[PDB]
Amino acid sequence: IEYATRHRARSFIPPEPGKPYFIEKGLGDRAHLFGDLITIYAGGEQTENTFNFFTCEGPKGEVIPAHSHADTYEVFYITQGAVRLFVEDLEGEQHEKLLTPGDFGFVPKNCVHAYRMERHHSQVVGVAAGPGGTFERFFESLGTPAEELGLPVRPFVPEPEKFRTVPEQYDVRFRPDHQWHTG
Amino acid sequence: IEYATRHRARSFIPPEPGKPYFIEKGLGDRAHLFGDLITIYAGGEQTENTFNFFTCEGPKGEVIPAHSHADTYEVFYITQGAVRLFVEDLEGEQHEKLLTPGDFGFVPKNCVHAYRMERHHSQVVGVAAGPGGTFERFFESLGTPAEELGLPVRPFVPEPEKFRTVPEQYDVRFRPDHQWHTG
Ligand SMILES: O=c1c(O)c(-c2ccc(O)c(O)c2)oc2cc(O)cc(O)c12
Ligand SMILES: O=c1c(O)c(-c2ccc(O)c(O)c2)oc2cc(O)cc(O)c12
Ligand code: NI
Ligand code: NI
Repeated sequence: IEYATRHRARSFIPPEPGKPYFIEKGLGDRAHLFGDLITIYAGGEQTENTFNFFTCEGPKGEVIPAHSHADTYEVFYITQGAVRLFVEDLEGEQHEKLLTPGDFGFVPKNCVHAYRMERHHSQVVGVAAGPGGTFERFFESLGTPAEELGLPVRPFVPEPEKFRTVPEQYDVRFRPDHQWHTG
Repeated sequence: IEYATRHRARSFIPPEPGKPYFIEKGLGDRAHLFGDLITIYAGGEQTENTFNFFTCEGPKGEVIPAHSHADTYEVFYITQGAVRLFVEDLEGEQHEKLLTPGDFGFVPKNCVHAYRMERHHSQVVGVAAGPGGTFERFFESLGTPAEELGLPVRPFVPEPEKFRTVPEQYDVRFRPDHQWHTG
């Protein structure tokens, strides 16, 4: 049931748009980025570039790098574990909430955010899209695509140069110095 | 905190875009259609009409009426129970798969589809959008908005005049003529 695409020599996402398809649990296109596994079930080529659908799952760990997107809206829908989401609104106040499976978090464009996984193997459902396309392939770009199944045994830490060549390709703006005012 | 919006007197989706928000499990805008509960956590007003985010849960039931979307792509991502997805491709080849939690189904536009829920209280995470915009307010339109939590105690059966008016507003082609071979 395997295809070959511009993204993977082995994929369960067909290369031709307008094709119905199913993908079993965990078999979307995969990518590592630090301790986490990102799995892509649908990309821009599936939806005339209107949206995507992916999951992000990883071990108990520290708050990911603060960042924003300018033309992209994000969804955080927890399916496993517990994840803490940090958002900063346009005015400037910062809110956090431990999101348990079934809970939902929305981060609008130009809003600074970050998430922390507070249970082992937590999992988040994600959508990331907007006016100027979908940004699913960001993860395998900054990080690495992976043929392995499961969590990375060891974090994939990108060499620092990736943090420049990529942000000007994937609508993402890191804020290496950021604060979080709530604990 | 509850807001008033153009869709609900009481809602956890803010009325104004650019505002980040959290919603607790089950507390999105709710709708009933047949025996199914649809819960909206994000609509077009949140993402500049690019995408939405909703869940669909219901009792073990019959196959929903077969239908198609001219300009809308559908995600089926199963979170509870098990859901059998029926799709017909553009070339007339029908396809059937039982989707268990973590499995993913994709229905591209113009593809005739229908789902059957095969465990009590199965749950599907959906996204329905395309070039034309987002689809979410369809369910409360064909069916009804709902203030209660939990599954409809008894199914909401829309008037046949709703079956005529709604497609003129939402992007749904009902197919009472369609036969599913696969089985
Ligand atoms: O930029 C990032 C981003 O957008 C997401 C993300 C994850 C899950 C979602 O559901 C979502 O909408 C977004 O994760 C990240 C994880 C990192 O380690 C580093 C990042 O830069 C991002
Ligand atoms: O047209 C319909 C539709 O699209 C969906 C749906 C459900 C879950 C999803 O995840 C999704 O993307 C779509 O349900 C329906 C249920 C009905 O009783 C009648 C319908 O006409 C639809
Ligand atoms: Ni982000
Ligand atoms: Ni449909």
